[PDB]
Amino acid sequence: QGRKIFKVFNQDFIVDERYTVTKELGQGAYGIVCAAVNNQTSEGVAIKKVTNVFSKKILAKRALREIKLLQHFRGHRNITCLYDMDIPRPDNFNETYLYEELMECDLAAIIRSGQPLTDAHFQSFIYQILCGLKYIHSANVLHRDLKPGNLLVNADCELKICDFGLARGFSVDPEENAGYMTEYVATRWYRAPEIMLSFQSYTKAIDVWSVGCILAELLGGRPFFKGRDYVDQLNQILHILGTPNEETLSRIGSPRAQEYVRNLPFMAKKPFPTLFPNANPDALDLLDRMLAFDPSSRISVEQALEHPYLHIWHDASDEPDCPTTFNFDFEVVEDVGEMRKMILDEVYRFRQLVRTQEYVGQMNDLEAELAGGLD
Ligand SMILES: CNC(=O)[C@H](Cc1c[nH]c2ccccc12)NC(=O)c1ccc2cncc(-c3cc(OC(F)(F)F)ccc3OC)c2n1
Repeated sequence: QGRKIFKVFNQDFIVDERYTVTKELGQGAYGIVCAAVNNQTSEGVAIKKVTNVFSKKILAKRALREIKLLQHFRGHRNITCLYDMDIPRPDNFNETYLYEELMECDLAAIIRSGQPLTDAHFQSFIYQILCGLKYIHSANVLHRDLKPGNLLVNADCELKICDFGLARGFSVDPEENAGYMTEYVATRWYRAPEIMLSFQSYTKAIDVWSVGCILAELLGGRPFFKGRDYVDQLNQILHILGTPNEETLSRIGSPRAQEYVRNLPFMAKKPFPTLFPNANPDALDLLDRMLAFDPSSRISVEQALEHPYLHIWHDASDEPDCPTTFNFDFEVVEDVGEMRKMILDEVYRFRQLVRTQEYVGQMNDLEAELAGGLD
């Protein structure tokens, strides 16, 4: 066997025998998560039981998407690192276990706690997000659902992005970009306006917008655009950013939406200094650029990393790109039996994988020559 069975969330939770489940962390539409310790090494881990994987084609597609994306993005300081995967009952398996780097809080909880945060905390959080996002984007992946809840934080206030279940491909080739699959809808409060407005310009700017909403939420201590539905969300965005210009207006590819926006009364932009009069002016300038209504005017991740607000943190030599782009060919598979086969392949291949000039060099070279000279 080699495994232990725990009872959590009123169901079986079957883990590697090296681990002891310590604590229930949460449950969502896709499974349940517990914290655990490696009893030998005392290392902590989050164990995620992805549940009912083959109950719906959509659940199996999401599981396979998360499994592959998590592997692609291991080894970044600001991204939750996948350590292991396991399928304890492979005969008729309807679940997969992912073993991920454990994190004590999330940014939504920290903001909820009301604990005091300094402008330096805000800078650190935004910087870390953008570093992780630069890595993800450099692989031509859009996270697509960034929000305080998926930004995990430990006691050192170190921050890591999690949850690739809704991520989406991106391509500069319009035909390819339009074919990338989007099974689930992202979180309304944080979703970029060009999406509900059918700009058809699905771009990396959609994530930058979410980062802006997060910065705004840090500055005010509460969600910035808190729409109860999409009409309400639109009205709240426009009430802050104001009537867009004719060019932006004409990019609204949805006729009811364009009609609605065009007929609204004039609305002046509400300047962010009036809304956050105690904030650092550099924070509000970067906020203004991240919450540009029109994606074409929105700051890019790399420009944001170079913004004066983050100049203390910015070290381009310390902001790596991902070595390769991620391949989304799998998402054309529509047969669940084949998705099962592919998930087994992913898990077994990953399991074997994880179980496998400078001054000194110049002087070592010179030393070897000086010893092996004459004679
Ligand atoms: C908002 N988005 C998510 O929270 C997804 C949800 C998700 C994506 N795929 C899944 C498959 C099965 C079950 C859940 C998921 N969490 C993760 O990606 C994930 C990654 C590394 C983690 C490392 N340490 C802790 C957690 C954690 C889990 C919790 O439990 C919950 F249930 F996740 F809330 C609650 C708080 C936590 O940290 C403070 C972690 N969480």
